[PDB]
Amino acid sequence: ELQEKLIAVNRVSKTVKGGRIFSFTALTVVGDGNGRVGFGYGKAREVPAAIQKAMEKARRNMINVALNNGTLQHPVKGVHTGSRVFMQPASEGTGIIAGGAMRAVLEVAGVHNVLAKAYGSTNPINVVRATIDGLENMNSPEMVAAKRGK
Amino acid sequence: GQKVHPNGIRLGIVKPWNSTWFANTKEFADNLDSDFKVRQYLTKELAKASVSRIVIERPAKSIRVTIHTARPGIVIGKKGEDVEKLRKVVADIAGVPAQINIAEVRKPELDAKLVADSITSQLERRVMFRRAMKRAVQNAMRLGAKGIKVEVSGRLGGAEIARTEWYREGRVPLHTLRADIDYNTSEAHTTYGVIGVKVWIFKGEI
Amino acid sequence: MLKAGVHFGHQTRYWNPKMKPFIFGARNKVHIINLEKTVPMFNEALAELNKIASRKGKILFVGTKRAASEAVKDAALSCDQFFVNHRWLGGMLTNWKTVRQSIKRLKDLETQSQDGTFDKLTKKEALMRTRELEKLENSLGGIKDMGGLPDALFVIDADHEHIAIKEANNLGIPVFAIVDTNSDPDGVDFVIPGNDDAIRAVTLYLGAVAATVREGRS
RNA sequence: ACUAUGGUUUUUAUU
RNA sequence: CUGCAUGGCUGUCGUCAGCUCGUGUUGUGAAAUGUUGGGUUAAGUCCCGCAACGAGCGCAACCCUUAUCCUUUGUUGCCAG
RNA sequence: AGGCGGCCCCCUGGACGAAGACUGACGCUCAGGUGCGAAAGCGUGGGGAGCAAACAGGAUUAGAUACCCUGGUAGUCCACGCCGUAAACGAUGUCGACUUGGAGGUUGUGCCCUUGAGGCGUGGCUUCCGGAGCUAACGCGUUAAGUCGACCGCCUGGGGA
RNA sequence: GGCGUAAAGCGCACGCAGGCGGUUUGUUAAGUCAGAUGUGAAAUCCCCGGGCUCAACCUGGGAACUGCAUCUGAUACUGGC
Repeated sequence: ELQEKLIAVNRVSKTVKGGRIFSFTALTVVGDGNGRVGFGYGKAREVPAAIQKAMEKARRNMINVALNNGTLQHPVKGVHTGSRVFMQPASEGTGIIAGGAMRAVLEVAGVHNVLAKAYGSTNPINVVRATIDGLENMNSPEMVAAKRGK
Repeated sequence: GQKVHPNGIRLGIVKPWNSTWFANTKEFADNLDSDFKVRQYLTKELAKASVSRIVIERPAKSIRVTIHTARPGIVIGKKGEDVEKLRKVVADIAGVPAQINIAEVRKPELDAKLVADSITSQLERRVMFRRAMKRAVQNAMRLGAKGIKVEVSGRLGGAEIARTEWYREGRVPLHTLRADIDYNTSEAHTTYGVIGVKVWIFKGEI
Repeated sequence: MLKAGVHFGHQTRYWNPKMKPFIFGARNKVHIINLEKTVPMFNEALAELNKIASRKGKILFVGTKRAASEAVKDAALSCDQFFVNHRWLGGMLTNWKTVRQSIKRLKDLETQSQDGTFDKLTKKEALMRTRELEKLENSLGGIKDMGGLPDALFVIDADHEHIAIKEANNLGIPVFAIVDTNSDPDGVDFVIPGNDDAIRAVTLYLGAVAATVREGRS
């Protein structure tokens, strides 16, 4: 029904004077542990504001994961700039497989029986945009009157 | 911002004052020495009468005072038409005979002094304070008001870090002349660190 | 389906060659249209309008061109349907979750000249803010009573409007338009042949569509 | 109708 | 002793017209949009135009003050009739 | 390709279309090879009005080696050799192939009383526009940096090179 | 994995050796694949089990060395004719 998680936090770089700026950036995720996921980035002064702008973005989007035999319905490509992500299905009764930062997204989608490669930037705020380009590139047929599978 | 003071540099317009004292024009400079002699034993009696505001009234070679309290039963009991039990104290600490008056209070939780006392109770005790700040905002904004500032500085750790924070609600014009902003200063030292609490409430113009 | 006039014929080539949706031949430098490939479309353009009118779909009629801007107002006298005959703004539907503040300003200015502060000193100076009403009545005056978004948008020209198309088509609202052999459609969901002469576009078809809206029920 | 300089080190976020 | 600790008060531009907000829009993003653009002013002042719109603080108001003609008073002040 | 125009000339390679026809894969790309010069330079001989590396004269200036301003060599013109080279820069490799349209230029080939004191089809080439797409962005847009192929050459951090 | 630019397209064209090349019906079976024989020890990583207290050491078969040669076939596709 509902799963929530925190992935990353980083202070804004800017030397503004003299001193540095007090703006922070945050990345959070939402899902159901059954087949759905949503994500949010946010920017504000200090972490207790930046994390809430991120949560309020993550609580405004939801995408379905195409599943078969409890794993991905097919291998899929998803790209955003330097994050050139490929996601592929794994074997029965498996979960490691998943580790690193990809575990934090698969933990809210519910499916650790999924293997990924980034082929470039693993930068958390940018790789999260490439994985959802892959979830928009997931096939759900809508073809079974002519083509095989399911 | 942030030094424009609602009960300092902005107090000379549209606001009720807490002290007025009359004297010979040729000895006002001599009677100025008395302005602490009337407070030094009375300031620590105001919370013991639940007082929200005092008005010091001092006729030539005399003293009166008026105090505003929601809980007069703490200091006079029933029924409130004999003030003898307080008059006998005020006249003795002042060294002159006195005639004191007691006034009523409307919306006592819609007050910057009560909000400040409700937040200081957390920081003078080194406990969790943000619960009291959010409770004060959701108390005031649902009792009246159109915006509020509640601000804290020092010992906000996290162990030995200091920091400062507020998180505002509604709108609060601190640079407009005739805005009538209700305010209170709080400052303390626990003998282990300095703390401060700053409060401003906006209700309506003029 | 009822007229809906579609051919004269008249003019030489002003047609799109790419992209020839209705033309099939030429005679005496006049180009002729195929009306048999369009039977599935004539049985749809008003049949689907009746289907949403029978489901209380909120319908917005557009006619800013001076040949139609008054006939669409008599069409609103004979039908309780929404109409626009003045300007459009960028975000008029696609920014409604902010632009509704201008609608709430419009309704506040319709009562502002009855304020006791409006009677003071000079009549000319007292009206300076309430004069902003005549610009909101020109851009949002046609949609202030709708309380939300249209279910469909209806136009009788395929290229006179542009922002009226951008605000509906992007937002998933279907646009309905008629196409003469001097126009090419863009941003339109429902298309059929028609004419560019106001005596056919305005005088016939803008009546024939209101006869489809007055049928609901449900 | 007119000209070349500046070593090295280098401080606010809280009592 | 010391304004390279920690408060408080602080120079000058200058009453200067500027600094900002929420939800949309746009880019890979810092950033941009609006507040830019076109006339006008003392002016982010007001119209025009408009994928951005309406708003907040500053402004303008508000407050003080002056020549003239009135008005209250009528004194040890003033003297037209 | 680098490169090439005072004017007037001869010798000689090359492209392609419509109605069609013949030959019969004869078509593409290349290691090392093959071949030549813009402006200066060198050799070996001429020539000199103007301009002018170098060089001489006075200012300007702290100085002026530069500008100002008076003179001026080589060189610039000409030919046979040597030099064999750069931005030889339109920063783009040679070839084969598939895309969506507007108007003109140029060069072929058809049609319509040309009926207007004019137009429409359609190959080789081309100037401006112009719908998708490509890109870090500026750019490239059917003469693409789109989209797919054949072959060759090159490249692995700054500077040392 | 790249070569308009941040690092790389020869100054350019021609071309010997090399690399690459429309289409159909015959024909060949080199390349490709199929049915088998022979071999890749001891091992590799892995699946299941044994002689000795566990383990080495020794196992006893799987999975496997995807190649190389011979025999018997297939002929779409690529090459030869």
